[PDB]
Amino acid sequence: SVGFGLVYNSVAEAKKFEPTYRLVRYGLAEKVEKASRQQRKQKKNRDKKIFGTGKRLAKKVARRNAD
Amino acid sequence: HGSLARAGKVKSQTPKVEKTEKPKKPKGRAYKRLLYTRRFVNVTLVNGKRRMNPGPS
Amino acid sequence: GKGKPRGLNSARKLRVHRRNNRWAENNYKKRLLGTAFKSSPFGGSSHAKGIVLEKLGIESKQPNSAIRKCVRVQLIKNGKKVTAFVPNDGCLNFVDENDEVLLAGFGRKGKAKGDIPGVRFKVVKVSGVSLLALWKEKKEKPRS
Amino acid sequence: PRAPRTYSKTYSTPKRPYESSRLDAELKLAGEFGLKNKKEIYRISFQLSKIRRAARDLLTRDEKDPKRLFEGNALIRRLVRVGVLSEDKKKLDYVLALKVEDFLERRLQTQVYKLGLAKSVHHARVLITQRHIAVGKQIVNIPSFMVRLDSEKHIDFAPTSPFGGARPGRVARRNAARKAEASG
RNA sequence: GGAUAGUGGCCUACCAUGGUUUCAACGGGUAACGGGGAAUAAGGGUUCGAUUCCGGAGAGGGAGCCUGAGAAACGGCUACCACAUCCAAGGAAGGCAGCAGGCGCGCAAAUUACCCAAUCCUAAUUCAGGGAGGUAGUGACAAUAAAUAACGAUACAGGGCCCAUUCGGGUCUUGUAAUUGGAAUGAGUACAAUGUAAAUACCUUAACGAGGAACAAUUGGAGGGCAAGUCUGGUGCCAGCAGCCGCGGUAAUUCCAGCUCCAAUAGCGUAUAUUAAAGUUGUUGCAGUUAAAAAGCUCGUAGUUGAACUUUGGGCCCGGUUGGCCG
Repeated sequence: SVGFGLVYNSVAEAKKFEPTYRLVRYGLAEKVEKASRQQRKQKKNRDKKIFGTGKRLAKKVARRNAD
Repeated sequence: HGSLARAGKVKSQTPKVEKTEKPKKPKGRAYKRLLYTRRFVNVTLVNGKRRMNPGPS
Repeated sequence: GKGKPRGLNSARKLRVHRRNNRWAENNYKKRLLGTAFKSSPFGGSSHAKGIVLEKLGIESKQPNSAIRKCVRVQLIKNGKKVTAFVPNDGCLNFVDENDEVLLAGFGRKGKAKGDIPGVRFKVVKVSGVSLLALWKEKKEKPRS
Repeated sequence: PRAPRTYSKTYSTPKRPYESSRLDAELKLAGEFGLKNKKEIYRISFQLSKIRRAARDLLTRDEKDPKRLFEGNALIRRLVRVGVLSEDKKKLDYVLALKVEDFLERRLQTQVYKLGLAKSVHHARVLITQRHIAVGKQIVNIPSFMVRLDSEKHIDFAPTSPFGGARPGRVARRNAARKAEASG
């Protein structure tokens, strides 16, 4: 079997030059938990649908629900 | 003339028969070897025209 | 001699004459006129679906004695009534009426095949099942 | 978007489909070289016709034509390398007049059949398809391989191969246990 | 002169009557986006090219426009025209000819999967974003290699050559005639190792998978072209076959059932279009007395074509080229 096998100078340089997929496959980093792309884009759409933080929106929702 | 019927008369009235029992014959490579052995190296029937599937007589 | 012009500057004459006389070819004329798009029941298509209407017991031409049990079919895209042959045995009994048939040509680019007049198409399916698989009982006609 | 992947056909079928002479010639060639289908003979005929077309389009020009030296030399070298041309006949008229028998005589299946490790070309192709041949340091499962003349000397049992040792065999021990069970 | 970033009937005013055309203008058709290309394999050619690349164009139909360097932009607006949820009968918001998916048309095709891992682009610029892209499912439009297994024993009928005491034997398997056992293999077991994003896709495994009513191969045909049945049973102008000729008035080598088969053979049959066949479009290269075709005859313009003749041929000198004063 022949494959791309390579070495770095040190572990810190390895971490600074390798992306997280290689890091998690080599145990150099922890597998961070990410949401599905559809849901992340859905929330990217929702926070664009609403303008700003939405505190005034929550206040208005409470005012309307009080009716 | 008014014959929109009687379709498949022979299909109806011939007896339904199944093939006689026989083990599956060789297929493919073994089949072509049997063809070679019965066609080239067989001197059995080269009488006048070297028949291929001579009917019984 | 030999008719046609031979001059080095006669190319336009040769080309125009070839066009005029190429018009005399049967398939060239049909292909450029688009008779398959304006006059053909199939509209230049390889196949067409159909709804069978009734049965015809048109007899066979001489020297022969038989009927060829065709079906009258209304097309779906063209709205045209055609007479299509159903090849196999009992196929009339299988497409008695109102079934969903699939129709193709007959093998002679729009001519009657044998001793059957006025039929130029034949069926290759009935509502999803093939006529010969139906004939060999590998599959069964869907009543639903 | 993507660049298309180029494919090509390897066999051109004969125009006249059914003639006794050609049909019997190809059948006898396939049977006596231990082939299963006509795809092999059709593909090699297609290649041979391609080579003959190249040779004709080559010899249609005069000697010492610059493209002629290049292409004729490369074709001749490829032919002697594959082994169709004998070691001392580089004339290129025989390159035009090659034989499909000349091509298939070198075929690896017939090579192992001549070497006799299978006692029969049927068993020979069975071995090739079963991978009990390490052509070099790697095992080849194709009867059509156009060898490079070192595998001929290097033919042996692979380290992960039966009939050679270092392994008893799962079937061998299964039958040994079965014999033990039959005895007791 | 205006307008444009610019020239210009691009548009306005004035002036003259010009511009194209039988060398096909103008018009109609285009089941017409163009090219690089694909299919023939004598040459010449014929047909298509929506579509992996380039140049256009459009975002439902035209029209208008802001912003922006760059849009007449549509996942930007302004209206009209047909599509198009609710009403809390005030009114609001749009064009999937981007990706999956639905309905129609259907002859014409893919599941409402996953991610920026491998290619680029966008930005204030390493990092952030991308149904652009890449990775799976279905899928026989297509192309490669190549599974549906093969062994070895006479269960006697002379090939290299013999014993030379007429099949008495042949040491080999052929020159099979219905008894046939392995040392071994593949798809899939992927607990694991290669491998990407966590699984699958090539290579291995301590362990399973063949002794074949298991893992069992289809399509067209046996009259011809185009080899493959006077082999059987059934029907007997009737069911059919039959791409074309043809088959059957109780005996069908063609119809229905089987066996043998012949061809391709995980391939094959069928329908339409197209190429060669087609020297049945003929430039190469066809025919016109009787087979289709020489206009009834002549004139004649465009077109095509059109006699011969104008420096010919002798001299000298060399770089260098092919058996060739020479091995």
